[PDB]
Amino acid sequence: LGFLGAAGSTMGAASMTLTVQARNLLQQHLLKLTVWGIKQLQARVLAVEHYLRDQQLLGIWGCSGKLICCTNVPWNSSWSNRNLSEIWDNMTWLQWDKEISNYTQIIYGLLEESQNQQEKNEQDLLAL
Amino acid sequence: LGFLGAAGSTMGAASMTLTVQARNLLQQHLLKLTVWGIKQLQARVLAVEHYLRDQQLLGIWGCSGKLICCTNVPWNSSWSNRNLSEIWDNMTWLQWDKEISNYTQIIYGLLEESQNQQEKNEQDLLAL
Amino acid sequence: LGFLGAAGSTMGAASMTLTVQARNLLQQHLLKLTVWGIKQLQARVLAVEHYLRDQQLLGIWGCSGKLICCTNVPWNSSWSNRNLSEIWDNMTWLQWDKEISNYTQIIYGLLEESQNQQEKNEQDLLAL
Amino acid sequence: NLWVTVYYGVPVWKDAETTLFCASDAKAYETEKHNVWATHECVPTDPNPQEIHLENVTEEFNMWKNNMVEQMHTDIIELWDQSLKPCVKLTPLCVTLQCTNYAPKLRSMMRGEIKNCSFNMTTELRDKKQKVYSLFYRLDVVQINNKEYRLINCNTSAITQACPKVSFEPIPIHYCAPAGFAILKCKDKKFNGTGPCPSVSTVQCTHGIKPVVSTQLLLNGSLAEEEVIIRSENITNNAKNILVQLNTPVQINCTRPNNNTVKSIRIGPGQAFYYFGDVLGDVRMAHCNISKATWNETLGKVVKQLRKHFGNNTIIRFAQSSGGDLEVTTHSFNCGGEFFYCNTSGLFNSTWISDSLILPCRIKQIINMWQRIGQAMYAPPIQGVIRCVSNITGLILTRDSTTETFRPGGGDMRDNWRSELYKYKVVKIEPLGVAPTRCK
Amino acid sequence: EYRLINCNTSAITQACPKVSFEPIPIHYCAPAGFAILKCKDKKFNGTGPCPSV
Ligand SMILES: *[C@@H]1O[C@H](CO)[C@@H](O[C@@H]2O[C@H](CO)[C@@H](O[C@@H]3O[C@H](CO)[C@@H](O)[C@H](O[C@H]4O[C@H](CO)[C@@H](O)[C@H](O)[C@@H]4O[C@H]4O[C@H](CO)[C@@H](O)[C@H](O)[C@@H]4O)[C@@H]3O)[C@H](O)[C@H]2NC(C)=O)[C@H](O)[C@H]1NC(C)=O
Ligand SMILES: *[C@@H]1O[C@H](CO)[C@@H](O[C@@H]2O[C@H](CO)[C@@H](O)[C@H](O)[C@H]2NC(C)=O)[C@H](O)[C@H]1NC(C)=O
Ligand SMILES: *[C@@H]1O[C@H](CO)[C@@H](O[C@@H]2O[C@H](CO)[C@@H](O)[C@H](O)[C@H]2NC(C)=O)[C@H](O)[C@H]1NC(C)=O
Ligand SMILES: *[C@@H]1O[C@H](CO)[C@@H](O[C@@H]2O[C@H](CO)[C@@H](O)[C@H](O)[C@H]2NC(C)=O)[C@H](O)[C@H]1NC(C)=O
Ligand SMILES: *[C@@H]1O[C@H](CO)[C@@H](O[C@@H]2O[C@H](CO)[C@@H](O)[C@H](O)[C@H]2NC(C)=O)[C@H](O)[C@H]1NC(C)=O
Ligand SMILES: *[C@@H]1O[C@H](CO)[C@@H](O[C@@H]2O[C@H](CO)[C@@H](O)[C@H](O)[C@H]2NC(C)=O)[C@H](O)[C@H]1NC(C)=O
Ligand SMILES: *[C@@H]1O[C@H](CO)[C@@H](O[C@@H]2O[C@H](CO)[C@@H](O)[C@H](O)[C@H]2NC(C)=O)[C@H](O)[C@H]1NC(C)=O
Ligand SMILES: *[C@@H]1O[C@H](CO)[C@@H](O)[C@H](O)[C@H]1NC(C)=O
Ligand SMILES: *[C@@H]1O[C@H](CO)[C@@H](O)[C@H](O)[C@H]1NC(C)=O
Ligand SMILES: *[C@@H]1O[C@H](CO)[C@@H](O)[C@H](O)[C@H]1NC(C)=O
Ligand SMILES: *[C@@H]1O[C@H](CO)[C@@H](O)[C@H](O)[C@H]1NC(C)=O
Ligand SMILES: *[C@@H]1O[C@H](CO)[C@@H](O)[C@H](O)[C@H]1NC(C)=O
Ligand SMILES: *[C@@H]1O[C@H](CO)[C@@H](O)[C@H](O)[C@H]1NC(C)=O
Ligand SMILES: *[C@@H]1O[C@H](CO)[C@@H](O)[C@H](O)[C@H]1NC(C)=O
Ligand SMILES: *[C@@H]1O[C@H](CO)[C@@H](O)[C@H](O)[C@H]1NC(C)=O
Ligand SMILES: *[C@@H]1O[C@H](CO)[C@@H](O)[C@H](O)[C@H]1NC(C)=O
Repeated sequence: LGFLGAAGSTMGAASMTLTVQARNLLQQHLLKLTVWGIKQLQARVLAVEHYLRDQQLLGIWGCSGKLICCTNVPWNSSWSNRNLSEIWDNMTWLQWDKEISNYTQIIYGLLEESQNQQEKNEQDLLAL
Repeated sequence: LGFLGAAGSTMGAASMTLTVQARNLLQQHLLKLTVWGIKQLQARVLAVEHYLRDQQLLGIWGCSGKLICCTNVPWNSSWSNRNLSEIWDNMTWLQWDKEISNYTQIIYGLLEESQNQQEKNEQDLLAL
Repeated sequence: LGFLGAAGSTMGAASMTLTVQARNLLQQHLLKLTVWGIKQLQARVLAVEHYLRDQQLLGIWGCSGKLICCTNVPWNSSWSNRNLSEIWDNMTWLQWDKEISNYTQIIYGLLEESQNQQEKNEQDLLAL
Repeated sequence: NLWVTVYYGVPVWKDAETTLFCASDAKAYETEKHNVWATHECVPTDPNPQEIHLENVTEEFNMWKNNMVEQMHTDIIELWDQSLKPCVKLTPLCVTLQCTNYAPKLRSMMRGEIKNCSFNMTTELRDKKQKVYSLFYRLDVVQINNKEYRLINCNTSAITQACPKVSFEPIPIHYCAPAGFAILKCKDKKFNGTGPCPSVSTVQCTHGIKPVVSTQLLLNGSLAEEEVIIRSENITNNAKNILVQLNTPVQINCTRPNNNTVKSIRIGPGQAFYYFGDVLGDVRMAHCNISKATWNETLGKVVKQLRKHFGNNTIIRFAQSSGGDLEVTTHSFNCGGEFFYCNTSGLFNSTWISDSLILPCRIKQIINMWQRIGQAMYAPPIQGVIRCVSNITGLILTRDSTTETFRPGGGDMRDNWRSELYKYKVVKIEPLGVAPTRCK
Repeated sequence: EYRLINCNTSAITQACPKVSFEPIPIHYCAPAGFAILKCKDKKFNGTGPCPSV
């Protein structure tokens, strides 16, 4: 398809397109300062941290490197328990995402606590 | 506790707080140039490399990803051999750190040589 | 030897110098704006993405962390099949590299497809 | 039974503001060194128009809340200000002018229009002055009560010489978004202005935009594709203006048919300005032509689009514009060194129930761009004659029982660019996702 | 009557009578991810392969 090619597609169908989504991220050396040089300087900066802040988060979430990895925290079924075998390959990413959106903050702090706090101690506990 | 919450604590007690130490790192798009826009531009930059220069070092030291990992170089006991079972969970990080500080440069170049030079060859030596 | 010390050397001899090549990458806080402050600002920026764009590529190529790792895509022998046991530790990196240079773009997109597309699905296929 | 599974690279976005930058089509200019639009020091466009279609997905836009308008309207003012800075300030020009008419025996419309004038201009020496004969227009001088005249600016603003090597030709500008972002595209024909476009697609970098300045009409712009398309925000309000896009252009010819002469006088140690010295031949009005029968056929398409959702059993009356400044009253446009003011009363004299045409045109010298009281640019005169040929694309109207008055409006330059930015919006890519699956 | 040269063409700036003009030795550090080669070959032509780099 292409970059954002599987946008309105099945989540399982759009599972196998992640590489094209990640390649199409991040020129002219010797900038001046005048007008457009400001924006190109601003273009260089905003590409960095917006690449990087989530790249911090995968190290926070222990899922370092490109992996579709899964955690050890259970799914709370209070978060719209809707046929999670069926709906997982039915709708889209997109419309499903705003359904999740009211609780994503609650998830993330539990993610950095579940295996990232606990299961990152215990290999030192067996390191003897 | 919180960010820097276990500052004057036991090293083993402050072992289990590393996630809060790392989350509280790294806004306004469309900057102007005048006075405060310079500093906010400077605020964006200094957060990057001070996050990144040690993030290089863990790849240098082979301890990629958040791991409290240990090396294969032995501890030289000339570096203040003081009851390393006892003192390891007695004092603090802080006061112990400046005790180590006279030799930390000597450590780091051996770290990138011990398993990072040698033990990163030998898996290619068995790759046949 | 030193940084770029094994430049005109054997590829196997220059295999064991990668750490010095990577340490000698990436100051003055509180910059002004005038003339040299522009260039030092430009010096801070260009060190980041030129460190980072290939650092993206190893996560793209699945070879995250410093590893001399190998892929699962076979070598196409149309790309100058010249005594690949012999020549691999004969010439240099340098003169060999421009020989490869006409086909490196073709390689890289296959690299992100070979084990990075396919073999990164199938652990989810056995994740049941 | 289910555990949280993370996902990286999910095709999902939100809507956000971001900084956004130039993209030029790389040419070999090397003549005027740099124009007003800094095409130099702009990145060359990738000649690969990667335009990726989006299947079976919709998104409601709004052409009335595009922050891309406010970013660009900031920049056009600022680039204009940036190039205008290093040239000659005509501070000592604001003097007492002895003047008289130039062609005193003349019957035409140009009678009493060009004015011969006299100075005491400060030379490059401190204690040497100079009597200078020059020519000016009616729309540049003001009486004081060979009566004494005075320029307009000295009421309000100061004067900058307009750098007589640069040009003003509107270069097509592309807008590349930074990484981690994308630009959506509507692509739906007959798009309302605010609605879910079904046929969406996205690019990194938009198509060409010519930042032309124009009042009352939309010169040189982009065509429509199907028919006359009407857009506005609140069609029932009298405060919202009216955006009209046409499926076909009208070839307008415009000319300043005078063989002229430009002189030069050093007024400071390096300050040497150019002024409208003399006219060869004899004095001729500047005007513009238009195919009348084409334009009535063009305007006949408009009222059909009007009577669809407004005023079916109601007459449609066009009137001339009301009044105010010349910029909000008459057609005004630059055409490469000259600033025309063409009266358009002969295009809005018409009603409806159930062989060319000539517009007289005035020109000025001292320009107050974007209503900024405080800044005033003096354009230099141009030798030779002017032979501007242009299309037309759009129309800006306003609405004033079973009678309807549509007067031609304008004023805000930002409405020129909403006619070019309705096809786009800015999204922030989010490569995250968390689903429950069967693995622990 | 005499007249200065400048007034033909240019304008005049006072040259800030506290600064100096002594040419300080300047070094040029290249940024990271770059290097500066050095010829070091005696009798170098101006365009040629330096062996002693
Ligand atoms: C809508 O689009 C149409 C495109 O179809 C635009 O029409 C074009 O407009 C340009 C400029 O108005 C015009 O170009 C002129 O062509 C002449 C014939 O080739 C050229 O001789 C002339 O070049 C001179 O002027 C330029 C600007 O000053 C200089 O860059 C150039 O070097 C030349 O300048 C020398 O000569 C002049 C003569 O007086 C002298 O004063 C100078 O000092 C210098 O010595 C122009 O480039 C195109 O011909 C037009 N094309 C058509 C088909 O008509 C139209 O302008 C657009 N509408 C609007 C409102 O912009
Ligand atoms: C503007 O008016 C002045 C009036 O003095 C004109 O100057 C005189 O013009 C006549 C013929 O044109 C000359 O014979 C005189 O020598 C001029 N007087 C001076 C003092 O030079 C001037 O020509 C007019 N401007 C134009 C463009 O015609
Ligand atoms: C075109 O836009 C107009 C507004 O400019 C829409 O008009 C209103 O739309 C809302 C929501 O769709 C309705 O609740 C109102 O009843 C509409 N008012 C009128 C007078 O029509 C219009 O629906 C849009 N049309 C399309 C096809 O999108
Ligand atoms: C002005 O409009 C004319 C049409 O009236 C345009 O001419 C057409 O341009 C397209 C695109 O290059 C060509 O495919 C057509 O063949 C042209 N038609 C004719 C009759 O020449 C012209 O490009 C427009 N010019 C501007 C500056 O907008
Ligand atoms: C569009 O403008 C019209 C005015 O022509 C608005 O209609 C009136 O608005 C006032 C103030 O809100 C109300 O008191 C009237 O009752 C409205 N009249 C009718 C017939 O509704 C209208 O609200 C505006 N709509 C939008 C979307 O801006
Ligand atoms: C505007 O002027 C141009 C030339 O000045 C006109 O172009 C001519 O048009 C006629 C008929 O349309 C053709 O037969 C000629 O071959 C054209 N000549 C050139 C040089 O293009 C154009 O038609 C004029 N437009 C209007 C509306 O009158
Ligand atoms: C454009 O030309 C028309 C020509 O009629 C001008 O209209 C005249 O304006 C004067 C001044 O108000 C009136 O006294 C006349 O009655 C008008 N004529 C008609 C037929 O109505 C018009 O003023 C010109 N445009 C501008 C901006 O001045
Ligand atoms: C799931 O979320 C609800 C709130 O929506 C909460 O009350 C409940 O305790 C949560 N379940 C678990 C197992 O944490
Ligand atoms: C430990 O450090 C001392 C210097 O303090 C050094 O003399 C000694 O050789 C080191 N021991 C080892 C095993 O390297
Ligand atoms: C190797 O490359 C050649 C082109 O040089 C191509 O024709 C051939 O199919 C390639 N071989 C394989 C196995 O892909
Ligand atoms: C110029 O100066 C002379 C003498 O100073 C005076 O007679 C004349 O009226 C002045 N003319 C103008 C236009 O200022
Ligand atoms: C000065 O400006 C006022 C309004 O701001 C206007 O009425 C007046 O005519 C102007 N005077 C001149 C000489 O332009
Ligand atoms: C204008 O006058 C000059 C006088 O030398 C002549 O050479 C030129 O051809 C004239 N141009 C026009 C358009 O009449
Ligand atoms: C314009 O055309 C319409 C019909 O096509 C006609 O009724 C009207 O009189 C025409 N107007 C002019 C000025 O020719
Ligand atoms: C409109 O045109 C007619 C003739 O075509 C003329 O008699 C009338 O005065 C004009 N009115 C206006 C307002 O231009
Ligand atoms: C002014 O410059 C010209 C050449 O540009 C030169 O011939 C002339 O002598 C100069 N005049 C003075 C006073 O320096």
